[PDB]
Amino acid sequence: AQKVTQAQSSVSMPVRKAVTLNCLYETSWWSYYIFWYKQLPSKEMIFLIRQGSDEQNAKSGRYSVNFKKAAKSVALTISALQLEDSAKYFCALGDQILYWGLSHTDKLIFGKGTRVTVEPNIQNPDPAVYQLRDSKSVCLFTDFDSQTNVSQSKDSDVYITDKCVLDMRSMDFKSNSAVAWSNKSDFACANAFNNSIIPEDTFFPSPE
Amino acid sequence: TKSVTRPTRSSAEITCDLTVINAFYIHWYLHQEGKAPQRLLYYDVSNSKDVLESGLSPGKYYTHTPRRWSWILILRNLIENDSGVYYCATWDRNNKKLFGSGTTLVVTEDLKNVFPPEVAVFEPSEAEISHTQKATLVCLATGFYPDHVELSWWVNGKEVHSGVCTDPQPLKEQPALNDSRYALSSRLRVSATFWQNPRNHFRCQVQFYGLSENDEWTQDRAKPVTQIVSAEAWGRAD
Repeated sequence: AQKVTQAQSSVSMPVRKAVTLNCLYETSWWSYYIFWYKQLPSKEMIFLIRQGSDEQNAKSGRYSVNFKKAAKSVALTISALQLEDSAKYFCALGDQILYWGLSHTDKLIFGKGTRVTVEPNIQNPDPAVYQLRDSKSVCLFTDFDSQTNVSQSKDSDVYITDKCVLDMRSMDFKSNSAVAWSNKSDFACANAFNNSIIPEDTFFPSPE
Repeated sequence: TKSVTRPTRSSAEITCDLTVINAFYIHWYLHQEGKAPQRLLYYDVSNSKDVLESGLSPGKYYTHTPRRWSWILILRNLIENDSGVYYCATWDRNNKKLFGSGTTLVVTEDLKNVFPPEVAVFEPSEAEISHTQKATLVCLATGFYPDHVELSWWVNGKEVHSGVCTDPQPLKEQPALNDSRYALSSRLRVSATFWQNPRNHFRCQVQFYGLSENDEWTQDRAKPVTQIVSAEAWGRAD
């Protein structure tokens, strides 16, 4: 039986902190290989590191794999966790058929994948909800701590996005932002975010 | 990364952009959302033939080789379950399997389900301009299907990748419907003094992938082809 299983739900870990991705396999072959791949939001599949069955624990760059042969468990760990490290990660198994060794006709056995979204630690939180005017409108939630969850809208008429990390390479200033809008004429920017848990210090502009 | 939209019961072509040093066997993988990637087949370059996984119908997948280094996978009798990201892959001397780019396929029963995005650019709030001293500008495209979209910010005739952020994946205007249109939002943040300069030009550009010239459209409205849709704004004097 040849199989690979990744049980992990999407994991969120802050920058500069370590995260571990669990992958366990079942294989009948005496010698084999384990691969880890990184799938970017652009759907680009990138190789990371390879763990040999009889090889020692593989560590290359910022990637490290903890290999337990008896437990049949490989665990990828990203130590630095940059913002560009946000991707869905996959665990693959080299699958033999011929008994004499691996062939170029052989394939990878993929796990379900585990998505990783890193949280930038916000230096100076300034939570507020601003109302933007269109060219012819939208409420905006920005400058909030990354420890804050964004719950999606309860009303089907109103739409709420998730947090988005903006980075100005000049000012070296990073910010989280969310966007909420509705087709309702009288809908207001005070009520919109009610379902989400938000800081009590959240600022609102004087309406006009 | 390429986007292809095709109706059911038709054919589709998937191009492999992978650069292969030693060409022996070209593997084809399919990745569907919420599922594990799996190899559908591989091509034997020397013998020029297709080796299909068990359970697959012969003739469904065909890889054409127009040039020496060129490989294209052709699909027959498209169904909505053929939708997904298609990769081409090959082993290398390093004992690594390289996957060239990728292409997302979307198969729909009714070609009437494809809609171009309606883009709108929203001027920054004067409150944030005063309070934060930085002005945040928001562009959002709505009512577009399929998911394939590329949003780009253009300032003064030049593209700016800095100070901009876009949602990883679009929303669903109608969560109840599977073929429902998508909504996407993006953000651009600049200094207040830069925003308050009326000479500065801000344009939100959205690339959409629609029907082609070969696709037949008998409908009354405008043909939802591959289209560029932009919304622009100018700086405020204040």
